[PDB]
Amino acid sequence: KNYTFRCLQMSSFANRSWSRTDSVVWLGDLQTHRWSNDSATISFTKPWSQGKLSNQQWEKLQHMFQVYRVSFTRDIQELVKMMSPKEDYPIEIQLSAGCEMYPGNASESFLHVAFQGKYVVRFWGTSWQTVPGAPSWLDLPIKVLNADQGTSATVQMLLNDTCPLFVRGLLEAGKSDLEKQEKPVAWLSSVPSSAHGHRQLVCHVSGFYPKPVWVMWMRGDQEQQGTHRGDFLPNADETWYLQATLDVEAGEEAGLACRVKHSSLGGQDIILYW
Amino acid sequence: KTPQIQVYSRHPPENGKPNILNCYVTQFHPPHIEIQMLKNGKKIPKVEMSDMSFSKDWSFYILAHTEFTPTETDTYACRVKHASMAEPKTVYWDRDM
Amino acid sequence: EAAVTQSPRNKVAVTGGKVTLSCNQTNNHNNMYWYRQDTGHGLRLIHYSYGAGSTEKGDIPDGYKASRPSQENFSLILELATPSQTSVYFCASGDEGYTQYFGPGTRLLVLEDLRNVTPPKVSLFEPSKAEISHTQKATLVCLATGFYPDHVELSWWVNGKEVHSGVCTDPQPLKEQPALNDSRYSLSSRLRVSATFWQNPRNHFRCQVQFYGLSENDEWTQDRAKPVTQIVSAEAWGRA
Amino acid sequence: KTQVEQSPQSLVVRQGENCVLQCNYSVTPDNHLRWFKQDTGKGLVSLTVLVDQKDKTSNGRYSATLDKDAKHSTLHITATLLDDTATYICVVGDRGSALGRLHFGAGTQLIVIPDIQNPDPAVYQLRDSKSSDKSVCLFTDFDSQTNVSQSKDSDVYITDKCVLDMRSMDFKSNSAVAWSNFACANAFNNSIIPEDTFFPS
Ligand SMILES: CCCCCCCCCCCCCCCCCCCCCCCCCC(=O)N[C@@H](CO[C@H]1O[C@H](CO)[C@H](OCc2ccc(C(F)(F)F)cc2)[C@H](O)[C@H]1O)[C@H](O)[C@H](O)CCCCCCCCCCCCCC
Ligand SMILES: *[C@@H]1O[C@H](CO[C@@H]2O[C@@H](C)[C@@H](O)[C@@H](O)[C@@H]2O)[C@@H](O[C@@H]2O[C@H](CO)[C@@H](O[C@@H]3O[C@H](CO)[C@@H](O)[C@H](O)[C@@H]3O)[C@H](O)[C@H]2NC(C)=O)[C@H](O)[C@H]1NC(C)=O
Ligand SMILES: *[C@@H]1O[C@H](CO)[C@@H](O[C@@H]2O[C@H](CO)[C@@H](O)[C@H](O)[C@H]2NC(C)=O)[C@H](O)[C@H]1NC(C)=O
Ligand SMILES: *[C@@H]1O[C@H](CO)[C@@H](O)[C@H](O)[C@H]1NC(C)=O
Ligand code: NA
Repeated sequence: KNYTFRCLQMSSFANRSWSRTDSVVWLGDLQTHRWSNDSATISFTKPWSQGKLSNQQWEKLQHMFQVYRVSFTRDIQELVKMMSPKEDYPIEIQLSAGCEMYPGNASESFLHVAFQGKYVVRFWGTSWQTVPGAPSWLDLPIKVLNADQGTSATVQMLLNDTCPLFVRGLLEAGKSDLEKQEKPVAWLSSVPSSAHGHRQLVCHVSGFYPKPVWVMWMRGDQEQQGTHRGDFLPNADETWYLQATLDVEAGEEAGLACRVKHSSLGGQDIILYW
Repeated sequence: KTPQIQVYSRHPPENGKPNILNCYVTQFHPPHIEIQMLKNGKKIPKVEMSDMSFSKDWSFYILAHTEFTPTETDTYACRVKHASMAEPKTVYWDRDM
Repeated sequence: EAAVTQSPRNKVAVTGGKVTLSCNQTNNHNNMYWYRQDTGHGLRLIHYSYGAGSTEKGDIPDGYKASRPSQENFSLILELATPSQTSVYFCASGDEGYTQYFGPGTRLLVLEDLRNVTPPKVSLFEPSKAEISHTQKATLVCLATGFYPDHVELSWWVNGKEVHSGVCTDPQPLKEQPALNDSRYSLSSRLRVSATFWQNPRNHFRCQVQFYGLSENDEWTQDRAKPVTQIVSAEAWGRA
Repeated sequence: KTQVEQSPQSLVVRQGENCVLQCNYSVTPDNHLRWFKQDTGKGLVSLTVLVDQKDKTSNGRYSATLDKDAKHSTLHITATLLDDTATYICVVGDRGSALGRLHFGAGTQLIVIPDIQNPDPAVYQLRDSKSSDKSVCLFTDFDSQTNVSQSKDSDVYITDKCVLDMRSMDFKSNSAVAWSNFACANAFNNSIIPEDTFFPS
């Protein structure tokens, strides 16, 4: 029920001149927006990406970002000159802005900034501040960014007002797409493990949504505690892939099944016998 | 960090039937990476890449995928060139794994 | 409060020579800037610095080298001066805020040759008895003549203190020989005071011309006196 | 070509009159806009600074407005005095920090013609302190309507008209000098001078 909205930005600076900035947006585990360096405008990846904003409201908002992207590039370039020769290219900056949605009219907006893959700066209250672990040289950049009263007021409005308003629209507009149910398909296989006389049975599960799923190897009605399931790997069509592995002895795969429960199945659990 | 590669099929693998092959590259920085999907060592043209992103730990990930018909003879792989590694790493698809 | 100083305020140079415009600042401002002003254009940024050691290229950096030896000083160095660098150069400073506190300005003239450079002859003309009787006012007239180039600052001093009230100076010097190319200039200025102030014989009136020309370093091949940056003046007491 | 354009390029107004200076820009973004005042051979005196979307400012006789939507700014000058004779520059800063660059306009040359109350035209002869052989002719105390012209003889030198301001007495008067190597009666021949000009002797 608690959906998290994320606006991920990735900025690469190779030298003084060359730089590119790319962005994506996620509502839960669904991409809502894309914005390539090539493109001058933000691309919708869903039909409901505009949400409950009018066309005029979106244009004002898009232009705001269009200005930011140009200004961000130059600011960073100038901040490097300011610190130099303390820090130098190549540089990779990452932003992770967004707002978690809680039931009622409750939310928590955030704007996290990372420098060379290390979370260093955030926007908190009405100003930029560093976090524990951040170098001390960042203090001058922070001092400069906090001097810009206009940027502060704009970001405050963006986090406090715009983010929760906008996302509340998305959840309504893309309700059916968020609450969609897709059935997993399963199939079995085996490979030799590190051990000499040991097999490793694998239970594949693919094409299910949402992410929550239950997969276990079973002997009759006895849970095999050896079962080790891997990571949730994505599919192209916005569904999930998962495999569960169980280490066994060779010639001891008789009466071993893989049970799979999922919300979309609705009672009728999948069972595949070896 | 050295990039973790994982190859897997969308649908159950059966000889003859068309299918989609996925290649999920994760846990790498900087984000400048060159991903290739191979068929018997040869470069497959027209490979669809997902938009690049990152996780809570600021580590980049990307999903490459392409259509394929898995035969008994043919081998499929995913080759990754990255600054972290010296020689490009190649992970082969195993229908069993 | 946040003041900025530039030196020199006025400079004459020849093509090929070295020119060093300096800019001192005691505000502890990290950031300093260099602009130039040209009639028809706005102020354009040449170089700027974010701190001691740092120097960065502006919009029009070509022909200039910057130098930030300390927080206070920030110098603009013309290694090989050219006529195209004839301009008014402004220096500025500022902290992290957007405000840039500008200096008073620096005029630079880059001549082709220094052969025709000459300081002025200053004459002070006393007011007429006709004027005093008619208007009950006394107009002194100053006259700088036969000087080149036209980089002069004329000022009036009464009892060793500069007067601004009741002063009028010509906006642009007129040429003595308009026909000739490198013509010497002339400049007039006027100081009007009350008759009783002029009639007071304890008031010392003086017109001073600050001529800018050659320096000690500049070589001189001609036989006449070296036309260096100097002051020429004329004086007169009051009389009843 | 430039990102900041001002209008008019120049203008002439009589003392007491008002005048409006324009400033259009294409700078993006536009954090603030500042109006400077540059007297002849002087520095940059700041008049005001505007920051809001629809901002209004004042500084006694000076007042200004700004519309960021239109990217337009005006500078009103109520009751122009002689000292307002200056170049008025328009500046736009694209940030609210030291990261920003300043985009300058070419400026607007204002010329205020002074209001002479009581004219009393005359041409006096002055004498040099050092040697009394030399002299100059001082045409003075004429209203702004009178225009002085260059001499017929090139050997004779005549300056353009210029105004001074005795601030203690609140008094203004035009004046012009003439000299050669020549009498004051013959000095300002090639010039439409008033008929009631006092030539003393
Ligand atoms: C974020 C949540 C949005 C949710 C809703 C929409 C979602 C829809 C999807 C969107 C897709 C795009 C996703 C992209 C996600 C990544 C970006 C997230 C963070 C966005 C930050 C927004 C910043 C916008 C402001 C900006 O452009 N600043 C620009 C431009 O600012 C200028 O122009 C503005 C125009 O708005 C203002 O003028 C208007 C104005 C003047 C005066 C006033 C006032 F109040 F005085 F009267 C008011 C206004 C401002 O006053 C002016 O200075 C400024 O240059 C910023 O410094 C850019 C950089 C900011 C990020 C810094 C991150 C920290 C980096 C630290 C790393 C240091 C390392 C160094 C080696
Ligand atoms: C927007 O909301 C923030 C608070 O919200 C928090 O920060 C956001 C950036 C998001 O991350 C939210 O998820 C998060 O809940 C408001 O910040 C607060 O502003 C007030 C009033 O300006 C601050 O009060 C001041 O406190 C100082 C001492 O610390 C006093 O000296 C001042 O006199 C004054 O009382 C307060 O510090 C600040 N809160 C925090 C936690 O920093 C912000 O005002 C608001 N802005 C708008 C435009 O709505
Ligand atoms: C990323 O985008 C920026 C902004 O669009 C590109 O910068 C422009 O590049 C074009 C041609 O490549 C130039 O004509 C412009 O002068 C640049 N404008 C600005 C504001 O920088 C940049 O080249 C892009 N980078 C990559 C690698 O694609
Ligand atoms: C800047 O970096 C890019 C990308 O690595 C490179 O192609 C380019 O040659 C570099 N340019 C300069 C001037 O160093
Ligand atoms: Na200029």
